[PDB]
Amino acid sequence: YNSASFSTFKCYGVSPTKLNDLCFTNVYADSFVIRGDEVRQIAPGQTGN
Amino acid sequence: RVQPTESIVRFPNITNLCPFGEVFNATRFASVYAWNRKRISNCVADYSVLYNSASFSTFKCYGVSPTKLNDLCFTNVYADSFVIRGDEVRQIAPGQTGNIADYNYKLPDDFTGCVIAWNSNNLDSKVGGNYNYLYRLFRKSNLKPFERDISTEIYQAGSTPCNGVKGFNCYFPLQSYGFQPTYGVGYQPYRVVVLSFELLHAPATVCGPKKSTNLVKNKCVNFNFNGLTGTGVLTESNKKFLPFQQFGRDIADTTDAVRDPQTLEILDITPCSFGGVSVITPGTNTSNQVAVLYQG
Amino acid sequence: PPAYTNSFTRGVYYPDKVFRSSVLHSTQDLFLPFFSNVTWFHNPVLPFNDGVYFASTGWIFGTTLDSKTQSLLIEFQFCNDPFLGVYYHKNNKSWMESEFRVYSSANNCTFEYVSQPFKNLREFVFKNIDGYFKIYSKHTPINLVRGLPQGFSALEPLVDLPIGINITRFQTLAAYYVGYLQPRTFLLKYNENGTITDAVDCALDPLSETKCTLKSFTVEKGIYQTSNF
Amino acid sequence: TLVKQLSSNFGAISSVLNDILSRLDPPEAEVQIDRLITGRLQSLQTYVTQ
Ligand SMILES: *[C@@H]1O[C@H](CO)[C@@H](O)[C@H](O)[C@H]1NC(C)=O
Ligand SMILES: *[C@@H]1O[C@H](CO)[C@@H](O)[C@H](O)[C@H]1NC(C)=O
Ligand SMILES: *[C@@H]1O[C@H](CO)[C@@H](O)[C@H](O)[C@H]1NC(C)=O
Ligand SMILES: *[C@@H]1O[C@H](CO)[C@@H](O)[C@H](O)[C@H]1NC(C)=O
Repeated sequence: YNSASFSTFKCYGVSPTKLNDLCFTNVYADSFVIRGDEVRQIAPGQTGN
Repeated sequence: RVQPTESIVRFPNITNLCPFGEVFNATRFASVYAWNRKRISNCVADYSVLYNSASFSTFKCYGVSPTKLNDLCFTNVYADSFVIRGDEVRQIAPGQTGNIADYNYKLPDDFTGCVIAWNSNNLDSKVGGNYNYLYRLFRKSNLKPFERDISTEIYQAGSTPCNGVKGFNCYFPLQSYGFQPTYGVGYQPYRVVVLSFELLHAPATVCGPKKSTNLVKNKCVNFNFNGLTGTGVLTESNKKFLPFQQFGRDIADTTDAVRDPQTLEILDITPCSFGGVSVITPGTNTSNQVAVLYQG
Repeated sequence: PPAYTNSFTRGVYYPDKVFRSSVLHSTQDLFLPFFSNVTWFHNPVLPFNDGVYFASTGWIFGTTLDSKTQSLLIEFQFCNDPFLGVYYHKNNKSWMESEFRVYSSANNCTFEYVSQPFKNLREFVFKNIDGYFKIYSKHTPINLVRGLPQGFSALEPLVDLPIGINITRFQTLAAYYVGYLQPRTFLLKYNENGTITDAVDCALDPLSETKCTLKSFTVEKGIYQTSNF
Repeated sequence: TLVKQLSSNFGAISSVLNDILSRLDPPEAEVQIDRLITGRLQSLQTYVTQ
């Protein structure tokens, strides 16, 4: 959260200020590299190519 | 016990009518971030006359029956007028959490009043959106009951400095409603008003137009002095109040001396004759006549 | 150069609107603790805590005092040395208010009220709770020089003005005494005339808290239990 | 002590029946009426046992 090295650090649906205080079950991570004009496409309620 | 013979009512003589035109449909409404507060005193508060100037779509109260508004006189009523989204009407409730209910105007748990709101179609709707109305979204700490915020500082998230130092994770807490008529009914502007008031905490100020009757003494009847109802004889009071007294209590902590609102006199209160009834008999087999005994 | 003088059982005022006669009722409210040092001055800015007790033989309430926030007087740009001037004219033997430099200007005003135009001792109590500014006073004649008189005298309320704003500092407009109010619970004795003749502390002295527990002004010889530790 | 027991709200709106009767409708009245009744009944039981 305080890395100060990520261009984009956004949490949707939950409060980003309190996440190391909640217990979950499973964490699934997907990572890929996209163009500069495709970052805004990757978002909830967003469409495109 | 002896039953009352009649009933009496005494209310201060006030002819002023409470102005609700600005409270109700008017030319301007305040924002939720800076909620406006108006003082209402020395006038008459009626509810049935509230159904002709503006339409009503939400008529609910918490702590007071909405059908007795003309029965009990009030003291220092507060009206808060502001506009929020249509999907936030449930957020204005005692003890109910919500974004507006946490980071904006909240409501104390012991609230006693009514919450009234109505939908606005185009009065507060613009084609390009209404950016005049701002709603807080970020706050360092939750507001205490009946608190206002006016600071325009940029909210601080993480360790990155904010509050004038624009940078990473620096967000302005105030966002715009952007009301548009093309939007859904759940996002249309809603003009919500909150009616908070106190009862029997001071001399009465705003009362219903039910007129008083002539004072009757020496007979215990149902009396209603400034919203205080009871049963007892009315007799002259030799004991004298100070100029700043209107009620009287005893060791039993019961009202016994009340200043008359009209004649500015003092009347002592005492309940009707009370006691117990007992009967004696010499025996059913011997005879049938009985005797009756009273106690007090 | 402030001076410190011990209080002597002063500052009792009627807590509510109710009339009680010959009762030993107890209540909790913002009162003045007994035997507390009070600053003695003979025009400094004095911070306004939860309560203030003024008693002397013109008041200014505000926060910034620079016409930026409304300030009680009894948006004004106060001067560096704000004061009132009464001039004894030579043409006629009278005292006129020739000099007036209290403030500079008043742009925005919210509530304004003017009352009727207007050796001894004056007591004043100021407190702001729930947006109400209540003033308690009693003009008690005395003939002393130094040392507040021993005894008791109630303070009847004067008037309530609904304003409800921030008050943190206040400045007066010559010997006066300032004391600070604290949350305390006393036992207010009443008489046949419904006046507070006497009162007793409940946190000062273990004997006093014993009286508080027993709800009487006479304590019989013996052992008693008061509270828990 | 029995007499002083009256002024307790027992968790209801107020300790006086007259205020409750006028301010609230019959459907919501009982919520405070039973709360008062239980406390007063308990006080009477304590007094009679003593
Ligand atoms: C009050 O405080 C002053 C110094 O701050 C001290 O000289 C004086 O003795 C105190 N009074 C009491 C109650 O002892
Ligand atoms: C005084 O009132 C006017 C009119 O409402 C307003 O424009 C002005 O900003 C106020 N003064 C200050 C210092 O805010
Ligand atoms: C009053 O002002 C002080 C500073 O002048 C501030 O700390 C306090 O929060 C303010 N309180 C209210 C109720 O405005
Ligand atoms: C109570 O008031 C009466 C009426 O003036 C007065 O005669 C009497 O002396 C008072 N009682 C006192 C002062 O103890």
